[PDB]
Amino acid sequence: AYTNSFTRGVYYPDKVFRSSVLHSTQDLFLPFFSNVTWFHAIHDNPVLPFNDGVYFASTEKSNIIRGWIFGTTLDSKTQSLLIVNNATNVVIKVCEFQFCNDPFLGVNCTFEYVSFKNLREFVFKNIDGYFKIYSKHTPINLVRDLPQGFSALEPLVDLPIGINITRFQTLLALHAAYYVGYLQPRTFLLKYNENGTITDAVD
Amino acid sequence: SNFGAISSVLNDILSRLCPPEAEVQIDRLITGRLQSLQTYVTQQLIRA
Amino acid sequence: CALDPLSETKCTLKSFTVEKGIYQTSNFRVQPTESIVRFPNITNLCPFGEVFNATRFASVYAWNRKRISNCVADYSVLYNSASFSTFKCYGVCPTKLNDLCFTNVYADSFVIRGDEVRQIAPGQTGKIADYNYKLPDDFTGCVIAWNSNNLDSKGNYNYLYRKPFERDIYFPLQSYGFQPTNVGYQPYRVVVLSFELLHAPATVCGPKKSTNLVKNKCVNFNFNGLTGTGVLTESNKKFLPFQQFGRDIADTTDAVRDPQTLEILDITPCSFGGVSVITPGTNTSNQVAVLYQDVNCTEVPVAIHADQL
Amino acid sequence: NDLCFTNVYADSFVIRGDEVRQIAPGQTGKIADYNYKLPDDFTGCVIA
Amino acid sequence: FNKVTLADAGFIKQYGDKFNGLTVLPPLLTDEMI
Amino acid sequence: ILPVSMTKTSVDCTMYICGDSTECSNLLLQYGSFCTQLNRALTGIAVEQ
Repeated sequence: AYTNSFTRGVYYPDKVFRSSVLHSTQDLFLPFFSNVTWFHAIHDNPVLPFNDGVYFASTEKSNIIRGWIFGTTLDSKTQSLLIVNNATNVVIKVCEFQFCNDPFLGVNCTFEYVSFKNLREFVFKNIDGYFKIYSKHTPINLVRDLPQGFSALEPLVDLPIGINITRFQTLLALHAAYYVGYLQPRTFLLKYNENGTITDAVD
Repeated sequence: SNFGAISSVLNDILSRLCPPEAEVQIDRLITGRLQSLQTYVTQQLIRA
Repeated sequence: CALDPLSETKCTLKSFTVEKGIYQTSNFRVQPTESIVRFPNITNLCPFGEVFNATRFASVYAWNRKRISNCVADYSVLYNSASFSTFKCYGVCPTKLNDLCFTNVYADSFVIRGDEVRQIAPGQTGKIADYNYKLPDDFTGCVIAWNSNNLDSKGNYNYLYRKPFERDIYFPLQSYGFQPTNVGYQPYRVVVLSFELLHAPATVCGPKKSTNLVKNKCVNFNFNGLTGTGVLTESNKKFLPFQQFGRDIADTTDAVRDPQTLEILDITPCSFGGVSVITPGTNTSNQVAVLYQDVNCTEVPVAIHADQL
Repeated sequence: NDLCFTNVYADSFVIRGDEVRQIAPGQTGKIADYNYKLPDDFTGCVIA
Repeated sequence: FNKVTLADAGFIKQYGDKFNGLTVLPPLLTDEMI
Repeated sequence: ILPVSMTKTSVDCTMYICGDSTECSNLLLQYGSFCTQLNRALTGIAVEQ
């Protein structure tokens, strides 16, 4: 199943304050008015391709979506990124994990770290050996679909982790819905207001 | 704009390099910025 | 030319006579200036010795890559090692490494034959360069190498050889005849340092001592290796917590965050070329009047820095 | 042989062979800092 | 006077008081003198 | 309707090209009277308005 993502998936392209200005930038963005795959966590978490990068968003009221996995084989042959949110802290690791044959959260290593009603939005991209996470949160009023309205995602964390990623999978709490859209290299025009905030864009 | 320099921010060239190459990298900016100013003044003389 | 506004005018016009008029003068004023340095207050010392004093470097078909972060990078103590037979830098000049600062640094480490050293450069080609250690042509970093015959000869066929920064291993794999009697047939150790200059907060910063942070004077400042000459001032700019710098419509830097305490400072140039001198002819009077363009009269002494003029 | 200078100066000294690299205008190091530094715009020849 | 407008950075941000040496000079005759 | 003037501009050619770097300012002097003849041309345009 699919839905058309309107102007969601804009994010701050660099860690620079710009204000009262229009800026042209080329980066991996989610294309405007583009079909994103729609999934239900009630009664499903396949292994997707990662392509050049993933816009991900969960529509939620329950916190059944609790993490993500990124790698190539997902079977201890090679390093894989694991991210978990347990609603007390966020855990991030890149070990050669032996995950489950069907990964879920119960109701060798290098990098290791610890810190519907709602839409939680994320962007994952992997460039020059850095895995970059952006995010945003808002209330919403429709169960089926992403909101027809603009917002810009901002940096959550940057991981210097060097993985040659090709595949992806979300993690679900087991004994809610989510959307996946692949980024593409796009020139965007970004509008920054007086409060330094991106408030409109053109693909 | 870079005009072929390692950075368009002149202070990057001054902080990262030393005169044997920095004067060439800055000369790409001086050449390009000066040619960009001459282009503006020429079109303003014709518009005037 | 720095005496008075009529002298600044005579020098602007390259003339001793000045005809009656209003002349927009070039800044010949002294603007004495002082330097300011403001790297992060970080206390770890960078682990470069765990590269340069390692018992064995890797074989060049399968080179090791150390990451350096969150530390003071004394490059000068490394550069003071007598051993370094060659020491090159690209996009940085080595004199400035002492005075410069980065977000991460990677050190690649391996051994090659002394004949092969010339292949380790930006845009090189050859039987090592294209096949198992390629540099970017847009590199920014340093290459350091020295003969290690006293360490790595025996021959010592435990040492082996075979895109930018690609690692790849049927194989073309071969072994080195490193013997103490070998001139270019000696083993050479090599380290390649690669610098992350992206606009995130800096974490790998030179031995340079930080100063007090002078506001409201013309200063030759340096925050995290971002130098300039300007007046540093408090400002109302609503930086988001991840933003480290701010830019004008020109995409020139206009504001910064101090790494030592998270206040936002605007940057303004010192020069003020916005002066015009009203003069009768010099064949009438040496008297003049000065127009400070667009400025409020209560701000003139600050705007031209008249206390240091 | 076609040039005709006002004066010429021969600076003369001994160093270790690995340090001959340091006797160049753009370089630094324990020779090219603590005991013999060339001008960054040097006009001259280095013979070793 | 109301029908001519600005939305254009190099003027409107200077009028809103840019510091890269570019400046706007006032006309000799003010709009009241015209 | 007829145009009569256009906005008078002054570009401080040294502060545009070199941004209060003394190092660049000294290099810009090696280009000679390019910078003064730009200021002269924009001043002639400004007085024309």
